Amino acid sequence: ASALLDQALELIQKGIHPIKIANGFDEAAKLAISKLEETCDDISASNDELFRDFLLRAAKTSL
Amino acid sequence: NFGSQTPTIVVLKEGTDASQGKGQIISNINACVAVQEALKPTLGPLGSD
Repeated sequence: ASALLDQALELIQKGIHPIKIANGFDEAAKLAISKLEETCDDISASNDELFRDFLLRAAKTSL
Repeated sequence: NFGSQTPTIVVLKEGTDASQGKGQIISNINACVAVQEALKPTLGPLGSD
């Protein structure tokens, strides 16, 4: 969030209206989510034996 | 006659403001314009908060 505000401060000094800055971030937010959604794959095809492995993978990251 | 002071009677209780003169009704106009100053930039979809 602060990174968006740091790049917005440079655009305000250039004379850009703040609403035009907010309108650009909303359109760019959906383009990033739709791009990452196509890259990921579905792991639900695996059985319960492999499904436990994916739970151990994301656990060690948050720990 | 009850004292050498003999105070002068004031029509209104102490603390009351004044009026008439020149610019009394103008004071009410500048009060609404100053409040309007804050609501002007909030008008329009590109307005601020």
